[PDB]
Amino acid sequence: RKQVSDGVAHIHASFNNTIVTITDRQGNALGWATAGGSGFRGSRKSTPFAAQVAAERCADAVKEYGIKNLEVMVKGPGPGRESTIRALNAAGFRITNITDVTPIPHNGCRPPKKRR
Amino acid sequence: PRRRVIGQRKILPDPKFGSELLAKFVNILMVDGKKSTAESIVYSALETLAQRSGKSELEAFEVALENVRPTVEVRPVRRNALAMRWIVEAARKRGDKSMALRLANELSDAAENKGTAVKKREDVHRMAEANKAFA
RNA sequence: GGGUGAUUAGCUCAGCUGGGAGAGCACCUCCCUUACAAGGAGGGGGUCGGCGGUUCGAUCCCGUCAUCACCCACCA
RNA sequence: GCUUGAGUCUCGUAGAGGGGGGUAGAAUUCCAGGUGUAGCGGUGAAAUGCGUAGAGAUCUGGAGGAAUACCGGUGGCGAAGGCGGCCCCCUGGACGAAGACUGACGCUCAGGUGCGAAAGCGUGGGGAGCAAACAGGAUUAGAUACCCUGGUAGUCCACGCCGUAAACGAUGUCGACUUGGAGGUUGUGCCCUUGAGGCGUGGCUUCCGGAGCUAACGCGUUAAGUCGACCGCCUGGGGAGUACGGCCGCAAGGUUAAAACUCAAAUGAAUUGACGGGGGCCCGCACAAGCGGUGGAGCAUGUGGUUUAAUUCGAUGCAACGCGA
Ligand SMILES: [Mg+2]
Ligand SMILES: [Mg+2]
Ligand SMILES: [Mg+2]
Ligand SMILES: [Mg+2]
Ligand SMILES: [Mg+2]
Ligand SMILES: [Mg+2]
Ligand SMILES: [Mg+2]
Ligand SMILES: [Mg+2]
Ligand SMILES: [Mg+2]
Ligand SMILES: [Mg+2]
Repeated sequence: RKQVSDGVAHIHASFNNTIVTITDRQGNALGWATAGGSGFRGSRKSTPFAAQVAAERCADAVKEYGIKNLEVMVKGPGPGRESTIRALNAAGFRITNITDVTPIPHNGCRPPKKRR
Repeated sequence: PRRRVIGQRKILPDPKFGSELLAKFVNILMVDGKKSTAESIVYSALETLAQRSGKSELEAFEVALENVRPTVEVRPVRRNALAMRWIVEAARKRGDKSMALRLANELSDAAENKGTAVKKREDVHRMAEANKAFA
């Protein structure tokens, strides 16, 4: 309910999965969906079509909460940066702003020396 | 063809109904070069199905081709070639007596189109609209 | 011999108001998987633990048996 | 005695040069919440792990540790190791500007002394990340490894210790001499700065290259050309930078440094091929799409093998097996 009439979409696209979470500007959330949360566990869950169909399920089940326009917040590289707002304007609802809020430490904590 | 394009050297159409598609079909159902014992079974099965459908002749299998047409694996030439191949190799498995009648029962179940032809179609057609990632 | 949940596909099991019982894990057979992974496809051995009681309708609730399994068990 | 080699003064300039002290911001993790529900994360694919006790995500408030994006660049400083947020205190160097000042004071330097990355060691802290040893899950035939999940010593600081490397430019130090080209940095004498610019002279660095030199690759005013001084070092591979003795030390180990024994090669560069689970470009029924077959049934032929008196001999991956017939 509550007729919020404005929203915030956090997205986090990893190298193997994408998550989408819906909230207000104030941080309390409504609903969320993952690329894992549409089936196909494993390799195929990191795909942009999976990301947009996860957005299809994500816009579902938050429908009755009264949302028209929203802002976009983007974390992590991959396919989720590019195949989510296509599903969102397939839903048609207008985008206020798109923000890349990918966390960048200024070469702070030491990463692994991985990938041999 | 690492190098060349097709020219698709053509053939002669059907004698009676004049369909180049039916000529390609009797080329399909042909084994060891027998158009005559192909076409006797073909025209006998088609003249059974015309009575058993109560409709025209060419639309009676235009329906039976469109409803067994898949999407991908794709180009329409391979679509309407694999469709006829599917009907033949579907009727090959049936436990009936003769080839024309097992083809007729296959086309009947492809008329009330939950037949073994669309059963064979809807595995690759099931991968379609379920694995739409690859490009 | 006392209480209650409980006995249901091969398994633990789960879905309930007197209305259309199963998603997942296991067994054997193909296109694809270069091959074993993955995928869909269609392959199933409910007599829902038994008897009777029901209402214009039973896994559905009740009476008992049987039977895996939880609590405490006297003083004299 | 002289002043050109080194040195001083005055003005300056650039700079992650060094030691100490403090501070700021993004982020990882942890603590406590609020929202919100069935997953998060992981790989080539899976699994261990966290999650209905509510994870991941998500907004806030806090704690603590470490390193400072972008500027950043064959850009600068230092003799070498090396040094990056900002500010403050102390401090060493390089270069430029014309003068003034002493008068060969200089070069090199075994032994000597000092510095010296990372790992480690003793003592006291701190411990957020990352991570040797370890445990589990994976792969595998096997996996004491590559991958994942964690995670102790360690990486930080204070003081001390061993003083090692592909510590490289595999090129010791100083001074001078013989053509060029294009950059980057930092100075100063000048230009109507009357145009971000361009003109000379200095310092340093990076690249292409002439003669020369070298066995070739290549070096190429910063030489591996031409000289001069001084020092360290090599004498075939292997034993071996091992032992024995000494010196050093908490040990780990370092430094100096042999002999017997064995071989006639070991190596540097370069050429021509071959190969590459090296790249680019192609070609073929090589593969994909088809269609019909074999291997499974009975028989013909042939090989291997066995036994027999002999089962004549030859051919053996394709490219021998209805072959010499
Ligand atoms: Mg200074
Ligand atoms: Mg150290
Ligand atoms: Mg310690
Ligand atoms: Mg690791
Ligand atoms: Mg050494
Ligand atoms: Mg050169
Ligand atoms: Mg020389
Ligand atoms: Mg030794
Ligand atoms: Mg060589
Ligand atoms: Mg093929």
